[PDB]
Amino acid sequence: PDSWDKDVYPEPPRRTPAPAPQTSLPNPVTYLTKIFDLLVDRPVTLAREFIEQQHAKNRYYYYHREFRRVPDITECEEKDILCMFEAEMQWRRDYKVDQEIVNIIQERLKACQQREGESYRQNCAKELEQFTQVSKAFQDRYSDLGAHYSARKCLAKQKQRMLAERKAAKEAAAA
Amino acid sequence: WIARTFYDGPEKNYEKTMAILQIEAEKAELRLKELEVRRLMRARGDGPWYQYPTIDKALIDHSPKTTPDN
Ligand SMILES: CCCCCCCCCCCCCCCCC[C@@H](O)O[C@H](CO[C@H](O)CCCCCCCCCCCCCCC)COP(=O)(O)OCC[N+](C)(C)C
Repeated sequence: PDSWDKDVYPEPPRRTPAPAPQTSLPNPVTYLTKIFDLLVDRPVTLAREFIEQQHAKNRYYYYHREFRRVPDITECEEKDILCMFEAEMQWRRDYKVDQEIVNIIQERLKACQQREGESYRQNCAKELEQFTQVSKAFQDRYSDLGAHYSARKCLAKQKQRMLAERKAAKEAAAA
Repeated sequence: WIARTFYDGPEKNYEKTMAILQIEAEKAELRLKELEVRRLMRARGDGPWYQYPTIDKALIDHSPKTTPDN
């Protein structure tokens, strides 16, 4: 259905076998699903048609809010509170967007595991690597800030990691 | 409907917070400055504050005093 994007939530082509009855004995599943269609699917569809046409008589819209970019905490003077406030709010919005990205990848992983059946260990390695990469990045960004986290603490953690990386690289080059 | 009748937009709270933060930051820096100024005036005595009285020189009598050497 058009309600969601097929790229953000991909699905395989969903190949389905065809019924190949080896006997002439009547199965109960087809007859029972036919009476289910007749007794449930048809009135539900009629009610939905009525509701959808009532909705179509009254069509109105809502919009996704757009937020522009503001200078971040790295461009803010040591005590300038206005830019610090703007940067903190921007950082919090980015933090929530990152949480939602991790959620999307986790949903992909769960759907793959359920879909692949007994072959999930081999056929869901791509989603496992995607989640590994995204989880590593998210943990690097936000893992140990604790309650009372802030953009300044995140920047300090990144700076500490960058000093460690630069020292290691200089050691490796000079080793 | 609830948003339209009971609440306002985000810009209102955002900019009110900005104004409040400005007021509080200036108050904090003024408090630090005033403490330092008070310390300097009490130590050095050259300011308008902590001015302790000394004898008024208009009380001194400048006249011959029955003895030449004051
Ligand atoms: C199907 C319905 C689903 C929704 C149900 C809604 C239920 C409504 C009742 C619950 C209300 C929750 C409390 C809200 C209190 C604060 C609301 C307040 O902010 O609104 C003020 C108005 O207050 C309301 O008049 C209060 C209504 C109180 C009554 C609630 C319903 C129950 C009343 C029961 C009375 C019974 C009396 C005895 C009868 C026999 C005006 O706000 P204002 O600062 O301008 O806002 C500026 C932004 N503007 C300009 C966009 C608005």
